[PDB]
Amino acid sequence: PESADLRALAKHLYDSYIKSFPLTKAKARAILTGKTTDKSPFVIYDMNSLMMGEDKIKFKHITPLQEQSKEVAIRIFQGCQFRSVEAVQEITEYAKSIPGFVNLDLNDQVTLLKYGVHEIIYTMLASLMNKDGVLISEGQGFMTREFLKSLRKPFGDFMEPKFEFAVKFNALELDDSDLAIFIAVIILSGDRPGLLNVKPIEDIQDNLLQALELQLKLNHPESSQLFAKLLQKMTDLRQIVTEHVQLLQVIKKTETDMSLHPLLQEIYKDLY
Amino acid sequence: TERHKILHRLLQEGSPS
Ligand SMILES: COc1ccc(-c2c(C(=O)NS(=O)(=O)c3ccccc3)n(Cc3cccc(C(F)(F)F)c3)c3ccccc23)cc1
Ligand SMILES: COc1ccc(-c2c(C(=O)NS(=O)(=O)c3ccccc3)n(Cc3cccc(C(F)(F)F)c3)c3ccccc23)cc1
Repeated sequence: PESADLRALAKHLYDSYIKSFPLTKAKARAILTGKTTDKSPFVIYDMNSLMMGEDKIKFKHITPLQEQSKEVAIRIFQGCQFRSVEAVQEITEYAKSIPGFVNLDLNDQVTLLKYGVHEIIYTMLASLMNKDGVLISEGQGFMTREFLKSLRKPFGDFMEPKFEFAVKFNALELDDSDLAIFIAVIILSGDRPGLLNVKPIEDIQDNLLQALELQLKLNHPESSQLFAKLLQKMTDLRQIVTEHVQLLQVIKKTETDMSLHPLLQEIYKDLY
Repeated sequence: TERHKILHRLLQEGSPS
């Protein structure tokens, strides 16, 4: 194609992205930055403030999922992994809206999400982070980087990579419009392990890449290399996920008490 | 269906309820 159709694609995708993902990057940035009206996240920066915070958010999950009885490094990890599960569900509903996705072989639909969801989650996490911490509870609280950096032993070394990633990624100044298509392009990757019919996936992705190229031209006319930088980010995100999987599977042997939601167990099962 | 029972159910036409 062809301008009006690539623009109607970009628009379809943004409209779905807003229906699928509760806290947009625009609203997260408004929060992190100061503004809105609608005024000002609770901060977690020590044990006392963590416990004050947990009392604001606990109604959110049924009683067992609070894991009261676990040391805090593990509750925080359990809380992220459960928020990640909620992410997979939003991404799945997002993916279903990508023209052509639901007409793919169902087994391929599963493979695209299996291999896609972690890279997407890293991209979403970046919209919630600045140099100083991370928005939590759908933007209602803010956990400082230093607090997370002070968790015991294994855990306290492991957020800092998320932070350095986000800082470089957020320096691209992508808007939700850009992110909607960037995300759709990651999902429709034709080179995931075990795909049955690669061609119809590449064919959709080709349309998506043309919509993304047009979107960045229009929305970032002052950055001619931005498309290329974004494709490079997709490679970075693969390598980051690789690292993460390999780490999980060496840490989890030490950290009895660490448990994966079964949705994530199926995801990690043959995942590289 | 797999193997990826949950994911397969999420992929069902529908919409969470
Ligand atoms: C207790 O400290 C934490 C807590 C969470 C993480 C962390 C991590 C994290 O796992 N990073 S990590 O370096 O690979 C790591 C692995 C194993 C134990 C601790 C840390 N991730 C990535 C991610 C994406 C999808 C699914 C998951 C999992 F299922 F494993 F939870 C994790 C995050 C994504 C969002 C927010 C936080 C994270 C790292 C350290
Ligand atoms: C009190 O225990 C908590 C409180 C907050 C969080 C928490 C959270 C947070 O939002 N979690 S939360 O939904 O409020 C939650 C709290 C307690 C149990 C389950 C869920 N986040 C944001 C986050 C984590 C993983 C995935 C994403 C997304 F996919 F959108 F990108 C966003 C964190 C990020 C880094 C470190 C901690 C978190 C985790 C545990």
